[PDB]
Amino acid sequence: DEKVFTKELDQWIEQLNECKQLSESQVKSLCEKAKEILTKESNVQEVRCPVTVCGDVHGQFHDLMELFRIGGKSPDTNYLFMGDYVDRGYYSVETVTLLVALKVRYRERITILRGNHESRQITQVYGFYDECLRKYGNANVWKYFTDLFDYLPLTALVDGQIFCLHGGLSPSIDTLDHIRALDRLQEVPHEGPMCDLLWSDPDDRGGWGISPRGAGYTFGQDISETFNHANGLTLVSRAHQLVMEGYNWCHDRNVVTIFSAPNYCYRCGNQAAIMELDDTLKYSFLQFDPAPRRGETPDYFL
Amino acid sequence: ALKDSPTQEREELFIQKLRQCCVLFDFVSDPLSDLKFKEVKRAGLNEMVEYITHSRDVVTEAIYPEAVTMFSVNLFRTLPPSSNPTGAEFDPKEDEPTLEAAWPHLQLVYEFFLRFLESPDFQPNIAKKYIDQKFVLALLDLFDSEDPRERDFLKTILHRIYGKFLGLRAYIRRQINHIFYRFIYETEHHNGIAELLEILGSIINGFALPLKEEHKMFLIRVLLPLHKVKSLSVYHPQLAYCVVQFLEKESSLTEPVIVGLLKFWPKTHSPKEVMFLNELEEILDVIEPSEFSKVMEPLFRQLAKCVSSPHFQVAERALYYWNNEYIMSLISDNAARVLPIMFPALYRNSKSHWNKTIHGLIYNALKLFMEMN
Amino acid sequence: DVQLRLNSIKKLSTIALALGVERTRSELLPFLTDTIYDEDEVLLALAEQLGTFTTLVGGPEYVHCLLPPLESLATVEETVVRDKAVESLRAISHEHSPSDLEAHFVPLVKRLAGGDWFTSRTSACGLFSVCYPRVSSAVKAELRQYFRNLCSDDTPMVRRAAASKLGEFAKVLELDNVKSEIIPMFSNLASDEQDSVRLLAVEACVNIAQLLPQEDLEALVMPTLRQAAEDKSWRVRYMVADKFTELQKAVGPEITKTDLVPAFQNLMKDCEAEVRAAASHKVKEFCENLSADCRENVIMSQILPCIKELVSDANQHVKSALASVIMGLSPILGKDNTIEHLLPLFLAQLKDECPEVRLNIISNLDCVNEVIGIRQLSQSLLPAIVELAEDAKWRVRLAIIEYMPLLAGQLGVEFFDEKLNSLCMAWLVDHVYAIREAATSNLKKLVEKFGKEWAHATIIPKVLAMSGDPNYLHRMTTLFCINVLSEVCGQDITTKHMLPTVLRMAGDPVANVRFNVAKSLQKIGPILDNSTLQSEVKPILEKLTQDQDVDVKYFAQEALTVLSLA
Ligand SMILES: [Mn+2]
Ligand SMILES: [Mn+2]
Repeated sequence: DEKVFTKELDQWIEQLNECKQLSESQVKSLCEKAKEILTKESNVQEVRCPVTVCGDVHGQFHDLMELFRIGGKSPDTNYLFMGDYVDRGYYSVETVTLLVALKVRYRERITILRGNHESRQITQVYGFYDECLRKYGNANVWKYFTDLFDYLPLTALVDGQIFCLHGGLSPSIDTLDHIRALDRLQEVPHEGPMCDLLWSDPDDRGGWGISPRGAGYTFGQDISETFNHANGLTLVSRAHQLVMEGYNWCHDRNVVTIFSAPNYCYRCGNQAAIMELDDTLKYSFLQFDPAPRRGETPDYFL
Repeated sequence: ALKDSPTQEREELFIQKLRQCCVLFDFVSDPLSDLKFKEVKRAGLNEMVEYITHSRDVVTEAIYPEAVTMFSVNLFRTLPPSSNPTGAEFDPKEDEPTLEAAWPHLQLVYEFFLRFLESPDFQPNIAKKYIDQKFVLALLDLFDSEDPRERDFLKTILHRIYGKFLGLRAYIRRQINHIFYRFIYETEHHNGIAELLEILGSIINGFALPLKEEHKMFLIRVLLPLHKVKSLSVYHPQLAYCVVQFLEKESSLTEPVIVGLLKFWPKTHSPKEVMFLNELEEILDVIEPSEFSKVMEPLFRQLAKCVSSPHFQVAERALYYWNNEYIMSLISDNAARVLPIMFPALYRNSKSHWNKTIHGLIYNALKLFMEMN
Repeated sequence: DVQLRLNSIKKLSTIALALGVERTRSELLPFLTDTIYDEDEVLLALAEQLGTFTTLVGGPEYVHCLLPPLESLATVEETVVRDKAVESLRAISHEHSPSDLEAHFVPLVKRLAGGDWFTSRTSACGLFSVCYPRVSSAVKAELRQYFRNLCSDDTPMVRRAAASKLGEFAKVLELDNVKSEIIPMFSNLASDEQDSVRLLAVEACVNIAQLLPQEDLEALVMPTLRQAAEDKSWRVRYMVADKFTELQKAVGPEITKTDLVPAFQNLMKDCEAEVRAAASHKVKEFCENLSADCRENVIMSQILPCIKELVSDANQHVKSALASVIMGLSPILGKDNTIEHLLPLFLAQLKDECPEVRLNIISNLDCVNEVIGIRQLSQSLLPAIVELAEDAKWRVRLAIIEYMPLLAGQLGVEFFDEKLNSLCMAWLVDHVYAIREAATSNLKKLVEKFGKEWAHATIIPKVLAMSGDPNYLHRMTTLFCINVLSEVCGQDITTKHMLPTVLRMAGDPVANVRFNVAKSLQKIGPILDNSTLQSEVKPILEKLTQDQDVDVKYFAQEALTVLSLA
């Protein structure tokens, strides 16, 4: 909110747009400011009608630019992400830094949720701790980012008609008040409502089922319909599931899975999509292909 | 068919069959072309395989050259460009294998060659003038093929060739050493490292007790540098087995092996660090008490950092060393100078960890250390 | 400690500078030579540091004292430090005097080439060229003998190094010895059992043919070049195809017509997709660099029938490579040949199913525009471009938009207003923001090319009617268009036609459009008259400063500050 601080934040955003990382002290200051900003949102986030919804990015920074080119620049176009910024990518640090900087700089225009991969255990199992070690020489920036990930809001609510979340519903959750009652200022547990909100998936089995991934549950069309009718919702936007077309409609068009990382892991070769909500809350899907690539040390060296 | 034919032109019918199947067909451009010609040649190859494993006294001096020539024309080729993309952002363990299109024929050729090598009447003295250093080099060149079944068949064939041919042993070892040198220092991309290491381990199992300088230098400068490659997770079990095999063959190499492992310790690869810890424990279960006292200082200096690392997987892997009774018992034998190296590391992370299982393991290890002395 | 030792080795330069010139030779250098043997990190840092010690050691007359440690440091197994040590040795060898070169450096390379392990031999393989042309006749001859020994060595790794450095070594040897010593070893390397050495011999073939007279090229290099082109290794064939242009430039204009044209035809007609793509990459340059007396005839008789088949190749990379240069030979063939033969190929590649192929084939449309008449272009390729202007791939649409201003300027206003204005206006309401901004930039180029009156009469109402779009993306699109057009439309048009729209739309419900209005007013502010700025612009800005959003308030305050309405 202060003049020179905002100018420095704009400089940081411009530098990040060139796929350039920030210094450790800069990351520390940005993480502290982001923690102060995010400490004052509830578990559910109120988002206005005109906003663009994007799914998992997973550290593909050039792909995120391509997404920005497709959907408009960050300040001009309202955006809403539902997690999974750092894993399975070669620029996870840059991706999370850019997204968090946008959240700090444009808090009324950028709304970033919490995905299952923004947790200490998963980010240690997969390649973000190693990525941070390679890019910084120590494990301080990783600690800052993991601590910041705790304060991220679990879900978001746009115009009180659309429910935005990463994983899906839980057997122990049935009402937005119950979602509000949860405590999110902690590492995600191995089980419970908070873990279930970020790890669940939809299927065509009906009722609550065991998740093959190892955490969360699987909810059916009946569960989605009763949740929608109880909470007065017409659409539940979700992520965390890979889809070839980029977007997928399930459970009689009650939930939608949006994936914004085409050519997943640079191996899948899929397409992506984003959800644009206009003034009258009419959804539109834009599909885009991965950005073209131009410009084509021992592990014990330290 | 051979079985219905009379017995006095058998060799000629067999040689005609080996002259057949030497023609190469196309499976990539057209997969439904010359179906009859493919089926008859496949039937001929299967007939050869069934015959050479059942009939006796049927291998003559005139069959070896036709066999090696047919194998050469059918298999000795230049490998196609790799379909898997190469780069720093691609995980070496995620490369989907590219199956060979001509497998329905290559598998039969491999099976025929394996049975011919394993035939009871196979004569190495006669066969050595056809299978030569050029044949061995051509066979070793095919180990980079992306087909796992082709790699397995090549591994079995190479093992049989080494076992039966005494004069090609040094040449085979030198060629494998050259391939490993190239993979380590120039290319860092090879699909047959695991099979080559399996062959080399089976080779190690038969080394003489007075270990030779050649084998010692091979261990010091080939197996040890193999730990520094980015794709170490693909072939780590085989490399660990080879290192343990050398350790059990000669216990005087434990200090060089451990000091090399600590030298190549990864610092930006948590799975590689976990594999290093696993291999270090495997080496340590067979270390001698006298030799342990000579490398324990650097060993525990590295183990302190392994215990103190924020990564939970490596922390628990380092903490699991306490469940092994040998390491703990020999720690007590060197407690006077083991205590101050490791005590600060265990004490400083008593409660400073994001994981509670790590807290429990650290408390258990600390209580075990306290009860020691 | 590893890090402290690394920092100390990096500051070894400062330490030696503080040390005296003679004592840094008496104590420091022997200490590095004897005591230090440590991790690869510090060894590599020492190798880097030792590369600039020429002036610090006492000048060129005593640089030979850096040979002992550099020799021990060039045999290290790791490649990253061995290479640094070898470049250090090359750099040091330049300052060596001819008198002591044969007394300290030649013995050093002699010892390194006779090393037991392959690392020392590989390191020594790269030191021949930097010390060859400055030594005496006998020392040269023995250097040639040891280079031949290295080339005929048992280990394929040092054989690879020799094949790599053969051309650089031959660049400094006299013609008679090149004809008699370099050629046989190059031929032997070209027939090695390893394709990884055969391809390097192929690469060195270009440099070997560079310095030879044309008379004996056919009898010395050419059979080797042919046997390399017809090699059984796709890698060797690919390297030949890649270096085909350099081979043609080296060989000389004559032998090319005799032999390279069939070689090029065979390479492009190869069962390997990678080799086909590599050969197609040079399909323009090879035709361009042909002999002038029969360039057109040779191309028309040999290359065009081949690229007619390549056009419809199954693989996509070869098609993209061919399309990237297919118009490269249109001026060479001429107008009649282009319209007769290349135009169907251009249409087929424009209608191709590969987005990369379409992008590449479109990207060079000006080259064919400068050859054939604009009437012919509009008669033939205009239906293709208007059909592709609505392509599913926004990259192709962006390329067409970028090409559009030149095509419109060549076609004329009467043609444009009748058959392209609809497309240009429809580009502004596209679903892709990049396409929308490209359309705005193309619209600015169009107004620059066509004048202010044409815009005011044709396109200003078209972009002004867009401000009523219910989608706020398209609403901001009007602001972007006004921003783009204000600097060209002139003050009168700007203050009479697009001030009212911005002023009225300043009260949009959406905060995004609300602050974009402030940004547009800030940008187009200088173009406006001062009376308008104080009388109609200030009240709306001060109204916007009282808005509830923080971003809107900030942008309004910034606009007030820069525009000097505070
Ligand atoms: Mn997820
Ligand atoms: Mn995900």
